[PDB]
Parts: sequence; C-alpha cells; structure tokens
Amino acid sequence: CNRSCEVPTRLNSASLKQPYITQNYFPVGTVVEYECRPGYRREPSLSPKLTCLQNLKWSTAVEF
Amino acid sequence: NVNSLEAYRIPVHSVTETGAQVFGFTLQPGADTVMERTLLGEILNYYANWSGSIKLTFMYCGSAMATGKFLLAYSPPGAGVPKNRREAMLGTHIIWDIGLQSSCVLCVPWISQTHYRFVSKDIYTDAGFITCWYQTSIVVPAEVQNQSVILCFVSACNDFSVRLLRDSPFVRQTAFYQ
Amino acid sequence: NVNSLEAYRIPVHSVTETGAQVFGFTLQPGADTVMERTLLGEILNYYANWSGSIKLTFMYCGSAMATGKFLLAYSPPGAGVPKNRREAMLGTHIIWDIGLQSSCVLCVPWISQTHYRFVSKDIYTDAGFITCWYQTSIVVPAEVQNQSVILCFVSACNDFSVRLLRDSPFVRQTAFYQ
Amino acid sequence: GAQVSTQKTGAHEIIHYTNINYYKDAASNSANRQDFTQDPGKFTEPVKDIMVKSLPALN
Amino acid sequence: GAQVSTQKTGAHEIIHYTNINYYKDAASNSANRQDFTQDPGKFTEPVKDIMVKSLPALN
Amino acid sequence: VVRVADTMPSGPSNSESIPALTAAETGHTSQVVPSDTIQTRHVRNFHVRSESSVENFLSRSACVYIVEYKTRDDTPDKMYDSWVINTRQVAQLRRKLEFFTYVRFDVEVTFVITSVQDDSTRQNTDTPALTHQIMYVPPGGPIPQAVDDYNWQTSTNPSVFWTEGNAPPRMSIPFMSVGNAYSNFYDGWSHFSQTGVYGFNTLNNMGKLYFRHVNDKTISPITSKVRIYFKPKHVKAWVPRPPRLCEYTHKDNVDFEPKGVTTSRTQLTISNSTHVEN
Amino acid sequence: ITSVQDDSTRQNTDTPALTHQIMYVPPGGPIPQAVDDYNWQTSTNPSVFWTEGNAPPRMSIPFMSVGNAYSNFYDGWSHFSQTGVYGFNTLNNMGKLYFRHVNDKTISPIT
Amino acid sequence: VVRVADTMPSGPSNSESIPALTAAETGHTSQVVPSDTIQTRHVRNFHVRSESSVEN
Amino acid sequence: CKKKSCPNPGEIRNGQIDVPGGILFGATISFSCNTGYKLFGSTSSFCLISGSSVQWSDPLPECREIYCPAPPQIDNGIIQGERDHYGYRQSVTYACNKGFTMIGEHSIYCTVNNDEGEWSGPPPECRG
Amino acid sequence: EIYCPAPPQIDNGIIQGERDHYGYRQSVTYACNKGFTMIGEHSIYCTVNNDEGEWSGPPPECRG
Amino acid sequence: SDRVRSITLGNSTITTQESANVVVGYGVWPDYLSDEEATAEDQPTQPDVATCRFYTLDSVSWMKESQGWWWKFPDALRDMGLFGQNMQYHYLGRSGYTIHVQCNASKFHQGCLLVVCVPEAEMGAANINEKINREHLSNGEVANTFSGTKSSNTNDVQQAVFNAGMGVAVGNLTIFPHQWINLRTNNCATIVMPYINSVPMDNMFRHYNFTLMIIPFAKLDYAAGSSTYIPITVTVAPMCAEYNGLRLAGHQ
Amino acid sequence: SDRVRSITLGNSTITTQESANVVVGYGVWPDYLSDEEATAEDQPTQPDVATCRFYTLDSVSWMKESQGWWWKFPDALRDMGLFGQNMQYHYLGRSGYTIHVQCNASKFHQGCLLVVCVPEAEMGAANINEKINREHLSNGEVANTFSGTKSSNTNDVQQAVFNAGMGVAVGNLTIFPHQWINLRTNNCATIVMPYINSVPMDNMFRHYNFTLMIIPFAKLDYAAGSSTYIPITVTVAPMCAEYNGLRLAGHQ
Ligand SMILES: CCCCCCCCCCCCC/C=C/[C@H](O)[C@H](N)CO
Ligand SMILES: CCCCCCCCCCCCC/C=C/[C@H](O)[C@H](N)CO
Repeated sequence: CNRSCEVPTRLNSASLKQPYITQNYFPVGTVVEYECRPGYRREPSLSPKLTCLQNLKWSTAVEF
Repeated sequence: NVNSLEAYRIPVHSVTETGAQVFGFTLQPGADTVMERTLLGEILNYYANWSGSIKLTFMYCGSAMATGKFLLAYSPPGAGVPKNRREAMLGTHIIWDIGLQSSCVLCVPWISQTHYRFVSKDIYTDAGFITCWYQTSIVVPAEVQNQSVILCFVSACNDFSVRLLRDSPFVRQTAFYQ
Repeated sequence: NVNSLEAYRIPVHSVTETGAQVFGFTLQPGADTVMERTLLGEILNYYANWSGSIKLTFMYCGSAMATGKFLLAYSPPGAGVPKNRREAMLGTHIIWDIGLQSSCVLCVPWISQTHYRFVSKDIYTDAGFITCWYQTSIVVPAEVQNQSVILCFVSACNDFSVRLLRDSPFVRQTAFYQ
Repeated sequence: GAQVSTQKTGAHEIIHYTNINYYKDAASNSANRQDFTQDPGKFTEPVKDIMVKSLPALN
Repeated sequence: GAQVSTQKTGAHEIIHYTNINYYKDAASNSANRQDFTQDPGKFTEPVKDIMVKSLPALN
Repeated sequence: VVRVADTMPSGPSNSESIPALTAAETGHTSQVVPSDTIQTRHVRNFHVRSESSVENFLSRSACVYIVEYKTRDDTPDKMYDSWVINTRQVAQLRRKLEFFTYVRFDVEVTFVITSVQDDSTRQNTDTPALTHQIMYVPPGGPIPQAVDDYNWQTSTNPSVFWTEGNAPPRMSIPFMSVGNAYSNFYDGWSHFSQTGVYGFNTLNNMGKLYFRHVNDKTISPITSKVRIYFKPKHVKAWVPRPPRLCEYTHKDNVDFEPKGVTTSRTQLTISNSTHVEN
Repeated sequence: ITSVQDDSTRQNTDTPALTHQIMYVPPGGPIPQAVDDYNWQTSTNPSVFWTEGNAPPRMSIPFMSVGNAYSNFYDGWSHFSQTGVYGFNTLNNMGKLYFRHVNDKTISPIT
Repeated sequence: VVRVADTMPSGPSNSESIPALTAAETGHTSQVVPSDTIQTRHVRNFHVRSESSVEN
Repeated sequence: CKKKSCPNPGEIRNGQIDVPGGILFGATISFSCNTGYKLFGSTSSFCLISGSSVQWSDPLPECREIYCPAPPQIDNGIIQGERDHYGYRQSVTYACNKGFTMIGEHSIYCTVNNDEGEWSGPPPECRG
Repeated sequence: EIYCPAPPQIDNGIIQGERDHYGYRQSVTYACNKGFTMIGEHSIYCTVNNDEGEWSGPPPECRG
Repeated sequence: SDRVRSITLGNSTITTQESANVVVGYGVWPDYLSDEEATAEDQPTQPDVATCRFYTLDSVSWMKESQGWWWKFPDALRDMGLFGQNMQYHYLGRSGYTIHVQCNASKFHQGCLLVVCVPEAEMGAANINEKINREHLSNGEVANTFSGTKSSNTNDVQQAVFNAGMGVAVGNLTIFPHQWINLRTNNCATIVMPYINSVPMDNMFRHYNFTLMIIPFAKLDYAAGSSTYIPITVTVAPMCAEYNGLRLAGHQ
Repeated sequence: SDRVRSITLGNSTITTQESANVVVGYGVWPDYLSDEEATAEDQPTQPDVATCRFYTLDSVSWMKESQGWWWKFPDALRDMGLFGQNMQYHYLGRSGYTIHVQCNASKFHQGCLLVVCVPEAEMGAANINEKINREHLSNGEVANTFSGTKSSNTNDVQQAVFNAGMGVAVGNLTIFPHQWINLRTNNCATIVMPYINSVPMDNMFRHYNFTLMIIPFAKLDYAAGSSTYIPITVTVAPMCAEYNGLRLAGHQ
C-alpha cells in the first residue's frame, strides 16, 4: 500500500499501450508510454513518455 | 536532421544539369516549421499581428576555389509555388555570384493589401514563397571537395512591427516545478 | 563567564614565547555570539541589512608600569582564518603601543562587493575576521601584577546605515503578562 | 499638483488625460507604458571601424 | 489648500505627490515619515573642553 | 534628503598626528573616519538614514491585546468585556517603546473583530449580521455592569459601532497625558512618605475600554474576539536607554529572572573548522 | 481567494463570512508553527486581512534586492571553494508568505 | 510618438555600389533598406513599435 | 537545546564534497568525482544519530581512474610512443611505414561516454 | 638532522608539552607546581655550537 | 587593406593578415570602475600591464566529426602569471577581456566556426536532478567538449550541440557578441567584452562571468592529401583589471 | 607631546606613545626611479598599496645573556604576501623601506638596544677559507643569532658580537642609520632607508641590500618578580616599490 499516482493524463490523440492501460498502482519513478491513436501519426521531436514525480503527479504531457 | 547540427546545413554541390533548384519554404515566420523556433519567430509568437519587411542572409561556407551563381527568389501569393527556374525568375529575385564577399542579402519587401498579417495561419493573409535555385553550377578544381554548405540567416528590417499580446503556443506545463 | 563581569575582561599577561595571539572573533554584529547583545547589535537586530564601517576601541586596564605592543588585525573573507601572526599581518592591521594614551582604535572599513550585507547569516555576505595578537610581550617590574585585562568597545562610524524593519529574534512571549 | 498627458490614439484621423499621484512612495505609481524610444545599435552593428553598407567592407 | 512634496525615490538614476488635510484636528494627520535630520553630538562627544581628535587630548 | 557622509582620499603619513591613540576614559566616543588609518579612495556615498528614524521605527501598526466575550452565556459577566489601557502586556511593542525613557505621540487605533459559532446541539441557525459596540471610559467615569445596562448609552463617552463584514474600525487619539510626555519608567512611589506602589503604575491612569454585542441574546452562543491594535505616530522621544536583556514577567513592574550577558562559546580564540575531512 | 465547502455529514450550516490573513516574513524572521501561534501578531511584519466578498487584495512592493538588479541566471557557487549549490538558488533570498483563516475552528471543513 | 521608419522611392541602378554583397562573418547584421534592391515607391508609414516595449 | 554537529567530512581525493546546509543534525552532504574519475560507493551521507552523539551515515567513497582500453593496431603502421595506460583526453598518434600512405586523421583520443572509456573514432589505415 | 639531548628535569616542576625530539631553535617552557616560585627565565632553547646540540642555559628552579 | 590588424597589450602583440573586422563588445569599451558607482572603500589595486596582456590557452584539435569546445574565463586564467596570483590574494576583482581566437587552413579547405561569448551560461546537468562537479563545468585552461548525442555521464553537464548545454536553439546564440571563422576568409575573432555583472565588483572564483564557445556549424572538410591536423588557438587578455580586499592566499 | 607618532601605510597603521624621534634615513626620502637615471626599457609595475604596507616578522626573545640578532631584508620579505609574489615573477625590482622596531618593558627594567641598518653587510665565515651556506646568512623571516665567543660551526658565519660578523669594532656601527631602544625612554625605531645600490634596479634574490641588527650594549636586567619574558617585534614596510622584467615564477 505505497504512495500511488492517479490515472495518467488522457490525451485526445494518444492512448496507453498494453501493459499499462489496465493496471493501477503507479509508484514513483514509473515511466509509462503512449501510442498514436487511430488515426494519427507520430511527431518525431517529442518522446511519448510520462514519469510520475515525488508529489504523486505526472510530468507534463501535451500532444505526441 | 532536427536532432543534430545538420538542420542548419543546406547542401550544395555540382549538378550534372543546370536550370535546377536548391531549396524553398513558405514565408511564415512563426507558422512555417522552418523559421518557427527562430529568434524572430519566438519574439513573434507572443504576438498575433506582424508587418514589415524581412531580410535573409546566405553565408556560403565552402572552399575559396569554388564558385557559382544562385537564384534567390520570392514569389507573392495568388498563383502556386513555381516549378521551374523560369517561373521563379518572374518574382522578386536576385542572382548571387559567390566571391570574396561570401554572403548576400535577399530583402523580402512588404507586398500586402492589409497593413497587418497574422502570425498564425489563415488563408486571408498568405504571404508567398522563398525558393533558391541552382542557376548555373558549383565549379571546383581538382582535389577540392565538391559538396559544400550554405547557412541561412533571418532578421527584420527597420519597419517591422508586432501588435497583439498573446501567450506563446510553445510553453506547456502539467504540474508545478518543484 | 557569561554569568559574571568576566565576559567583558580579556586576559593578557607575559608570555614565554612571542609570535603569539590574544583573541579573535567573526565580524558579524548581530549574528556572531560575541557582539550579539550589544547596543549596536540590538539596534541592528530589528533590521535585516547593514552597511558602513565599524570601530573597535581597546582600553588597556593594567598597571602604569606595564608596557607592550599588540597586533590588531582585520582579515577580509575569501581565505580562511589566519593561523600565524605572519598571516594576520597581511590584512588590515595596526600595531598598538601601550603608553600614556591607554586606548587605541581599530577601524574596520567597508570592503564589500554589494552595498549591503545581511544582519543574519548567509554565505553570500561574509564579512571577515577580527584577531588580536601578542606581538611582543607584557613587561612589568618586580612586585607588579603580571596578569592584566583589556576591555573592548564597539560602535559605528558616520556612514553606517540599516534598512529592513523586522522583528527581533530575541523577544519571546508565551502568555500575556498580568 | 496634476499632470496632463496625451492619450494613445490612432493615426491619419492629441486627446488629453489627467494624473494625480496619491501615495508618498514612487513604487506606488502607475506603470510607464508610453515610452516608445529605442536604439538597436549596440546589438546590431556591434563592431569597431564602422562600415558604410555601400562599400564591400573588406579588402 | 493642497501641498505638493517629493516622493521617496532611488539615487543615481523628484517625483511629486499632493496632500490635502480633511479634518479639523492635527492629531488626525498622516505621520511625518520624511524627516531625515540628526545630530549625534549630545550622546557622542558629550564632554567639556572639546577635543581635536589629532592631538593626544591628554597631558 | 540628508545622505550619509562620504569617504575622502588619503595617502601615506609619518607625523605626530595620532588619531588612533585616544582616551576612552573621558566618556568620549572617538570619531575616526576610515580615511585616517588606511589609504582610501574617493567614495561618493548615496545612502540615506531614512528607515532608522524614530518615526520610521515606531510608526507601524503594532498591537496591544486580545479580548473575548460571548453573546449567550448563563453567567452575565462573560457577555461583555473590558480592558484597562496599558501598553505592557505584549513584549514586542513594550520593548520597542522602552528603548526610550520619555515619549510623546498620537495613537492610531484599529480593531480586528472575529466571531466564532460556539458548540451546541442546535447549531444550524440563520443568524443576521452581528453588531459590536466599543465604548471608551475616561479615567474616573461610570462603569457598566451588564450588557443591558443603561450606562452604555454613550451620551458623552466616545463609542464606536461596527457591523460584521465592513472595513475594520480605526480612530485617532491625541496626546492624552497630564505631564509633558509619557513615562516609560518611573523611579518613585505613589505616597509622599515613600510607601504605596512603586514604579510606573502610578502614572498609567488612561481609563478603560468596554466591549459588547449590540444585538439581543441569540438562540445559539457565538464568541467574539476583538484585537486592539495600537500604532503610534507623530513621535518624539527623550533620554535613550539600553535594550532590555531579560524577559518580562508582569505588566506592572520591571521584575526579572537574572539572564546572562550573551550566548556562550567554547574558547576565546578562533580557528578554522575541525569538522569532517577534506 | 476562493473557498469550497468540503464533504462531511453535517454539511448544512449557517457560516458567517470567512476572514483571511496573508502575512509576509522577510528573510531571516520568525516563522509560525500553528494557526493559534502568537507569531501571527504582525507587529513589524506586513500582513493583509481580507473578508469574503470584497475586491481582491492588491499591494505594491519596491525593488527589494541587495544587488543592483535581479538575476535570472547565476553561473557560480555558494561557497568560495567552488562547492555547495550551483546556479540561481544562491540569490533568491526573498522570505516567504504565510496564509491562514482569521476565524476560529468551524464546525464543518472548508478548504 | 516614435513612428517606424518610412520607405523612400528609388530607380534603376548600374554602379559599383553593392548593398546586397555583405560580410556576415564580421558579427554584423546588414541594414538593407528595401529601397536598395528593388524599385520602391514613397510609403509614409504610420506604425508605432508601442506594444513591443519591455514594459508593454 | 540546540543541534549537535557531525564531524567535519574533510576531503575526497580526486572528488568533491558539497555541503549545502551545514553539518548539523539532519544535514545532507553529496559526493562527486572529477573528470576521468569514477565514483565507487556512496553518493550521499546523512548526519544521523549514533549512540549518544551524531555521526555520518555512510563512509567516505573512492574515486578510481577511468581508462580507455588498449589502442587498436593498424595494418602496416606503428604508434609513436605507445604508453601503457591511457586516461581521459589522451591521444595516440599513428605513424606509417615506408611505402605506405596514410588515410584519414593521424590521431584518435580517449573519451568517456556512459562512464566508460572509449576511443573517439576508428583508427586510420595505410595502403601504399 | 642535529638534535639537542633530552631536556633536564627541574626539581618541583614539569615541562609544558614535552616533545620527543628537539631540533634547532626549539625551546622547552618550564611550568612550576602549586606552592613553588619560579626563579629566572622560564624557557631555554636549543643551540648548535661546534656542530653539536646544546641547550642555551641552565634550567630554572622552584623553591617555594 | 583593412584585412590586417595589430593588437598591442603590455609586452605582447598579435598581428593578423586575414582579419575581416575585429569584433569588439556590446558597443561599450572596458574602463575602470568609477567612484560614483563604487561600493568597496579601500584603494583599488590597478596592478600594471603585468595583468593586462595576452595569455595563450591550450590548443584543441578540429577533426571532421568534432562538435564544440567551451571555457569559463575568470576561471580559465587562474594560473596565467601574476593575473592569477592577484586572483589568489584579493577578494573582489574586475576586468574586461580581449578574446582573440586564431585558426588557419589552406584555400582547398572548407568549414565554418562560430565563436560566441555568452554571459552567465548556466549549464544543465546530464542526469536531471543531480549535482554537477566543478571539473565538468570549468577545467581551467583545458576545454570541455560538447557531443552530438545526449550525454549521461554522472555528475556531468548535458552536452548536446543542438542545445548548447543551456537548453536553447543553437542557431539563436548569435544574440551575444560573436564572430565566425569561415576558413574561406577569416581569422579576426576579437570580442572585447566589458565588465558585465549586476554588482560593481565580484569574486573571481565563486562566480563565472561568461563562457566562450567555438561550435562548427559547417564542419571541417578537405580532400585527401591536404593537412589533416588543424589546430585552433585561443588567446585572451584582461583589460582595465583591478583588485580589492587583500588577504591571505585563496582557494586552489 | 612629541612622544606620540602614527604611521599609516596601505591598510596598516602603527601607533606609538613612547617614541623619541622617528628615525628616518640618510636624509633622503624614497621615491620612484626617474626616467633620466633609468636603464630598463619596458613599463615598470608600480603595483599598489598591495606591497607598500607593513609586514610583521617573527619575534625574538631577549634574555639576560642574549647577544644579537640579524636579518637580510630583500630576502626576509620573500613570503610576505603579494610583495614576495612580485619578487617571484619579476627579474628587476626596487624599493625603499620603513623599518619600525618595537620592544617594551616596565619602569623597573633596564637595558639598551642598538638597531642599525647596514648596507652591504658582507658576513665573514667561521672557518676562514670555506664556503658559507645561504641558510646561515639569511634564514627568511627567522633571525640568525650572534654569540659572545668565536664560533666554529662548519659552513657558518663568524658570529662574535664584538666584531659584528663583518670584522670591525661594534662601537663603530653608529655610522649607519640607527637608533637605540633604551628601555628607560624609547620605542621609535624607524629607519626609512631609501634605495641604496650602485645600479638603478637590482635582483631581489641574487643581491641582499642591507642588514638589520639589534645588539644589546647594556644588557637586559631586572629584579626578581618582574616579567622575565620580553619579546622584540620587528615590522617592516616597502616604500615606492616597482618591478620590471616579468617572466615565469622564480627561485624558491
Ligand atoms: C472608542 C475608541 C477609543 C479608543 C481608546 C483607546 C486608547 C485611548 C488611550 C490612549 C492610549 C495611550 C497610548 C499609550 C501611552 C503610553 O505610551 C504608555 N504609558 C507607555 O509609556
Ligand atoms: C503581505 C503582502 C506582501 C507580499 C509579498 C510578496 C512578494 C514579496 C517578494 C518580492 C517579489 C520579487 C519579485 C521576483 C524577483 C525576481 O524577479 C526573481 N528573482 C527572478 O529573477
């Protein structure tokens, strides 16, 4: 029963991959990864990853 | 080439056929991807209107034995992008001879119907196209590297003006930084 | 010696080896424990910035047959505390000869990079060190007491200034006084 | 002890406003949003041996 | 019956404010926070036979 | 604008002029300019001794006191309150005023009134806005003894009414003293035979404040607390005095526990630090 | 300043107007440790009181710095030996703000 | 009120005056007025660099 | 009461000690080794409680020296003054034999990438 | 390195910080016990005469 | 011709025959601190020409795949004669600088360099929330080197050329006083920086004033048979230096 | 009274209350080298007040049977702050000196000192036809000590007080600038030596300019109960110092 984050930030052009979309309990330092939703394509100048910080809030995720 | 110093290096070499081309982009200093994150474009993204002329400077960073001429051209909108060198020499061009002064200036004037254009994209304030053409060739002697590099600069003139304070579309924050 | 009049008595006597020392403290009139509860330090604890020079006066309260010389020295910060007499004579010192005028004045000037220092402790506005050195010795005749006492004074010059009104860290109240 | 200035207005087609300072400190005053001067000669043209712009400026 | 003074401002780089007294009693007025004079000659140097500071001032 | 004094340039010296050798035995502070012992440069100094003046040191809205009273109590004595006016029950403004021996000033007085609903069973009410009365009684006048006393009718005594939600009450008060200045310290007795009460308590004599709710008795208890904020202004002060070392014990005398001079040290000399390692 | 009634069982109240205190502590001063601390008595520290429903609080503050200008960037260390903390964190030194409700403890939580 | 600079009229040119050929190697931004490369007309320009000042 | 002081940490050879908040009870010091040197052990200590006084929580770490591996031999060519160990910023100059022509840069130098010794480029070659 | 010999012990008195070896220009300071009075100089120092270590004078004495 | 320039300081002189225009500062020339903006009270030490002279740093080798080098200049001149000695005995100091960067090749060579002086170039760490050692920021007279890819050495600076260590676009560094050494036509890299700070004097060790960076935008490129070893030499002078607050010897 | 004197140099100040007359030089005051008697061609370094200030040497203990002490003064100030640092970086240097010797006792004490500055005091060897080590001539800030009897230490100076090391009558040393510290009435030992040499500038290490000697003619004598430890402290200042011929760091 450690500290956990919320559900990661719902983006309107990306969805989670499939180890991360089902499971809860995100500890600190956890990286999650997003994939392009259908039908979208990747922007190569941005890395689609989110780290959860010490204050139990994710990093800024805008539009991948 | 975004993740390197190769984004700033424009290729130029000797071509087996003239009448050619070098590059081209769309004159949108803050909407176009080319000059988006530039100094002028990042001052210009805190605004919503702009006006005035724009300079372009081309430093030829090749050998001192190499020589050649280019066609630096601006095309006001209304037609499409030019597809030949003879369609691009109907615009606002200058022919650049490479020599002891290794850089030239293409001055893009203010040809508009309104006093202002939008720094974002609308179809009502389209601004034209900037293309550069192999005019003749790159001519080098023996034991000199053919493939050289042009560097392009951009700045504003003494009649440039910005009008509507907005927030920049590039700042993004999710949580407080601590 | 805090709970007595011995806090104000600085010991001095005859020493079997010169090149020595007498005392030293850190120039912080309101952060250092030595001149904390002084008149200048208690005016100075209702503030948060200070500036200007500081005087120090040394009354030799010994016999009239006793004589000797001292090295009164100030060391601006950046190096450590000096550990010799020859490291402390590189600073801002004066040699004090005891005679018919029984007191001398060490004037600590304003050697800073900012116009102000903090009356509390930060590392950015360190102010230096004040040390006093047996230079030669105390020389007395027969049937005269060797061990005598120096008294040290402190005040401010005519360019001293304080800036930020705060509450003093020395007032403490738990309930109303009735 | 009032002071009268001009209002920011359009061109091609001198209206005045009045101002009184009420507080004793100068940090209290309203911001100076009417200074339009500039001098871009220390950032552009930041060289020695000032050029002519018609000469080649080399050799 | 207004009076115009100077505002407290910085040095090395004369702004005025205006003041009107509204009440009939002088205890009602705003505090006088602009008197910067001093004379520390009654606490320091509080002696007779005023010294010179270059002489020994004894014998 | 009276700037601080400047530093003048100087050079080498070899003469019979001795500014460092002084006599501190003559009650006299030496006035050694820093250009007399070291060689200095020309410093044009632009600092102002502005915020260290006695007005700029004392004219802040300090306090004096907290006052509690209820609007529904079974005992009729906790329904209103009172306070004999001194400035010596809070140590900060007391120490600041006791930097000087005599003072003379006008007072700007502000009240900060806050009400809390007390605990009861019937705690869900619909209460209209509470209204407060602060009546001042000059020294010798008649005192109220209840909240429905007819001595609150303030025909000559100055009283202030306040409604919940507005700006706080503030009024100015002139130099209300019978001597030429106020006394922070009085070394004497009340009776001519050197008996009676000793100290500054003979000279207080300011009258007292009285506090109540103007409303009638509510159906649920609400406790109100008003904080009297004193703020001096138009200040003159005479014969200065050392800052107090020890802690205050009472409001009517200067009695103390003997405290040492300062914080201690471990040795009489300084050196470099002997902690952990390089 | 905006207040929201938190979730509890006894959520139907009759609450009077909340009053707030914002106290500024200059660098080095004493810090409060509770809401009923006597360090909130603001005799020298500047503090601002506000009642629910009025215009928002606004005050002006002069150039409160010890250098000739503020520093957005500092390329150096805190200690002279080039150790310690690196960057602009050596030069912040502004003091801190403290926030409480002037009222006593209510019968229902309000954040 | 400090307006922006105006555009002056020009004509044909055939001379040894070369404003386009510069040296960007000397840390120097060229100050080519648009009346130096193309033939322009008289534009009396009434724009103010007002809302781009550091205060604004 | 007042806080107790932990002992003075002193020095790490070929490394730093960063002491941002003094060495009182509840402090934190950090450790970092220089260029060409690698940290082995602890990166931080706390001024914890130990018995009846205060001590540091971790012992003092060590800065070993990082080496690039042995430089690659080229075909038909030797190394001018080949050293036994090659540390950071140090280079090997390749010569070339009689009857053979160099191609490319003469010298490569030693770099640290991902805390690991590595030569900067490929060695040259002599054809003839 | 030239050394003076071991410094002579005085009757009714000790040496303040007695070192194991005494080189050139180095001195011993003699203290004195409670109830005894020093006579003469407190300290003697080490000299070289004819390339030989030697103390400079006689040690003091405490009578009481 | 204006391609030739002589620069004389102390007992040292630099002559160049392929200068283009000697680049010099923000428009301001270095000068001693006036006594109307001064803070410290004792007499400054304007030492002599004994500090106001040229010092040569180490040479870095420009290869075909080199990325960029940097220095920290109050700290890089810390063992350079009496200048560095004054740094070790005074608390406060102050100087402008004449930086002259030299580099030469032949006419069959090609490649272009950017030489920028950046005030307050606060570098960012390779791993994010972690300390940086001083040896990775400033290594004395020895240059630290940028990379192409992101770096992850522990207690080290994030060294990508396309972010310049600080976190900006590297084509935007022409806002600072700079030049280019185009091997076609240049060697004239002066930048005569004035004293730039927010205080009238400052400590030489605790503060870094600015950062010299030499970044090749058009990389070095030559045909087979030309000289493959091309060094780059950086020479630096203090100007109008003065010192204040003399005490014991400082922090090495 | 004329018994009081203040002496101010740099950031250092000496006050004396039992001076008699501050003794000062051959009548000549120290001054910088003129350009009509100069030989070297480059610009001199007149450094600042950073060298022209007082430095305190070690203390020597005056016992009942002490004989005399000596120093060599361009060499004794070789680790004394920036002065010594300039000695290590320049080839030629030049300065006058303000020597102030202090010593105090009580009125029940008696004894008399001679304080002489002797130019070119070339010492003689203890064994005759044999070399002298440099550590026996000048030991830095640490005094060498005369004897009463003749000395025969190897590679050492002949140290008898009645010949003063040089081979003359010691009562004839009052031909040089001197004073006496009679403990009855004195402390005022100034000697403001000018620059004295046969060349306009000279090397600080290869040449010794003069020699301070403190010789008690009437020995220290006191009754039982007075303070037995009487130190003698020597403080020395350079005046109008300048330096020439800057090169790498010199001979330690
Ligand atoms: C209805 C509102 C009236 C408010 C009345 C409250 C204050 C009236 C009493 C005058 C205050 C005197 C201020 C303090 C006096 C002296 O400073 C003290 N004795 C300290 O010496
Ligand atoms: C009771 C109300 C008082 C309110 C106090 C809040 C602000 C007081 C602190 C001063 C604000 C300084 C503004 C920021 C400073 C600089 O710009 C930053 N260091 C950026 O460099």
